[PDB]
Amino acid sequence: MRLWLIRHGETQANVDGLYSGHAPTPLTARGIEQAQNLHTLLDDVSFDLVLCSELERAQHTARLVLSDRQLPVHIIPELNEMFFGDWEMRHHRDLMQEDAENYSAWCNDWQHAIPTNGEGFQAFSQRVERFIARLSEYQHYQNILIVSHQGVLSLLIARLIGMPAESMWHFRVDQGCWSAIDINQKFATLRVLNSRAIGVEN
Repeated sequence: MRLWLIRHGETQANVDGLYSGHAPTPLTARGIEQAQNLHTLLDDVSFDLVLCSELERAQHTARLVLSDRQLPVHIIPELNEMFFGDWEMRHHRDLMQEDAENYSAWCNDWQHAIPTNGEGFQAFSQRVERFIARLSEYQHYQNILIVSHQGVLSLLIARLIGMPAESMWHFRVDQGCWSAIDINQKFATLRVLNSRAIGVEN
């Protein structure tokens, strides 16, 4: 099978440098342009399954990429952005002053520190691990499109090719781009990362 990875387009929180999390921040006109361009970039890619995160910025993207195509869309909560709790829709500068200790512990130990009343990277990375273990349930599909977020998709790449969760940061997943990873007998091959070219089915 091949997973076509798409991160949602630009959002207002991105423009304002804010932590996004589960908060419903809207797509910016640039993010609509990014998704609309992606629709034509992968128009001739014959998908048979779409898996999308619950957050509407991802579903808004999946609508624009899909357009009139009418493909089945599964809403997978495992594909959701990390839940930052009290820190959502707030900026890094303000957090170091309003919540100094809990936020410093996160900046100095992002892998184990829990965002204030949110979910830590351990629970987040276990969610993605469960999604990976669920891929056998889609074994009858050939071209699955995944619409998700930067942290989910980057960690998905890292875990699929057999690396620890920490090395997710070697694969930044960009907006307005698409990536693809092939899996055969649970051996993952990263084939395309952050392309803006017309897709070609493999």
